[PDB]
Amino acid sequence: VDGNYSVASNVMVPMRDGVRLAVDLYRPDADGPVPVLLVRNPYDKFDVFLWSTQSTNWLEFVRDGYAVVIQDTRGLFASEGEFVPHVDDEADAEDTLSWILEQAWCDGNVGMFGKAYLGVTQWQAAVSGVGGLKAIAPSMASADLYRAPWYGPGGALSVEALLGWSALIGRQLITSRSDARPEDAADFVQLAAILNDVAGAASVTPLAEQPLLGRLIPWVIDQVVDHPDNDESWQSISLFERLGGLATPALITAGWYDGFVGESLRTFVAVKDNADARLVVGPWSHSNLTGRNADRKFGIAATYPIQEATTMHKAFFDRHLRGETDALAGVPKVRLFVMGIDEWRDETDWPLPDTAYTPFYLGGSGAANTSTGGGTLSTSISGTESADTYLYDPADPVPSLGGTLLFHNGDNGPADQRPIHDRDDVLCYSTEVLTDPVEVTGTVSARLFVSSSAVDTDFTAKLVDVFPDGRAIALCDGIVRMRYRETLVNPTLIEAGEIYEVAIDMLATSNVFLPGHRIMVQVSSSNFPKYDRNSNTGGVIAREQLEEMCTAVNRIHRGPEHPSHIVLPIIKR
Repeated sequence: VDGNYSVASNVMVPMRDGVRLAVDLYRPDADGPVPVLLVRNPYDKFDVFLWSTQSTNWLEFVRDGYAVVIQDTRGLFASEGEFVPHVDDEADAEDTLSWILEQAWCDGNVGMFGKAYLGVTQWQAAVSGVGGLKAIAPSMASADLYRAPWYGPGGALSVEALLGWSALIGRQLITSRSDARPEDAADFVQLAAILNDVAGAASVTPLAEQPLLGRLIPWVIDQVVDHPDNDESWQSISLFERLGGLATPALITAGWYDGFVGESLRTFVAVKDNADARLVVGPWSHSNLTGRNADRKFGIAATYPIQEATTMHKAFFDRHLRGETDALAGVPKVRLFVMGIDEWRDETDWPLPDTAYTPFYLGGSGAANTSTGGGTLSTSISGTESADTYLYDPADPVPSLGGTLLFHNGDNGPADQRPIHDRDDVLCYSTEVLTDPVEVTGTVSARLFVSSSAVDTDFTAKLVDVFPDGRAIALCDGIVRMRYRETLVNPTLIEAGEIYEVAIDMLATSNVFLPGHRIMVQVSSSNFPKYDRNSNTGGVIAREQLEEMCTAVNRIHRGPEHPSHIVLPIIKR
């Protein structure tokens, strides 16, 4: 009977080391083997409602004749073994694919889908070399775990991401326990207190002392906090350098305010030349896919389009797992939600073909401190040599507000920035009010001439759309930790007072700045707890006490010989 299926629970799958991983089998009521879709899930294979609304109506796949396998990853819930994030998923996925391909009901075609960690596990599957894996669909995910979500291209720790995710893993473990432990009730309450105040949890110094999280999941310290350089421990789990050698079609989703967005987009660039890659980017954050935010509404068309996504995934799997050569007819290569005009729009490529990477130079009379300063942005080089100066005090960092926050207030990506506009350490530069629209769609970076009183510090850059009513809406932002200014791998300190030209990777966006709006950039030296705060000492930041940290006098240089600017991907149509 087409449309009908059965579900077998806790089928145990043996890995190479003898440890057995538990799976659930959703198999169509049909004769002969079928194509198979695999989901590798650390959040309980039984709990399908937890994530499915953020992905696909995948029971449609089963009703249409796909088998679907959902697996507890190693050491979690019904699976045997010990859980350590990332380190076992390459080998475990390879063995799981091998097992599936051996099964009577598998016709030799396997795909995958899923979001975030369930997207990462697909890149880890794809590097295995198993020919039966015909396509993946990693949503809002990453193939380089240092660059997202634990650190980033600027070499700062994503501390709210780390502590928030670790606290949810901890609550998961406690809830899933066989026999409740005497300390379970108190631990569970303490993990909730972290999640109710992530910035406060991130404020304890030394950062590396995590009595609760370090006990429940030692990897928090042993791997992430203790390895601030993009060293061999990170490279061991990175998939990115191997993506270029793959020929695996990938249906890649991203969100402009999602923590993974930079790495999601880079996976598309890395695989598009060697197989059929597809890109969908909506205006979502990791936990807010509704299109509605406190001070910014994108319209109901911006809500994560689960039905259209289900249709697109099925067409994708029909093409690559069923060999239906016309199944993707009419489907665009790239589909972006273009903010400002707040409309979905199809494109032929990412980056967009006719992107004009355009410098907008920092300028202005007087000091650019606060939003009532004199800071300007212009496509012409500034005529007079100037500099803006501020005190960065680690005890008083610029609070994170929107952006790509994950767990600390991670449901308000396009946040109004006015609550921090009067801070003296927030330098503001903006264009005149626009009379014609300016579209900025692509990757975004800044190039700043900076100096510091300290031997290490951070610099941040944030792109903002200023609305006529005064809302200053965050778009994309980035950070550079100065010791990593040239390499994330082999950091060196800087000389106090010397001027450096540094790049700040500000991820990506798609926004039409409409007439009556302004383009604005904020520059500072902190963005906390989105990123941990630089101690301004050159020390091992995560091991320092707040008392041991220093303030830094930091300076942006701007003018003819120091043409600090933001590089905007200008689209003109």
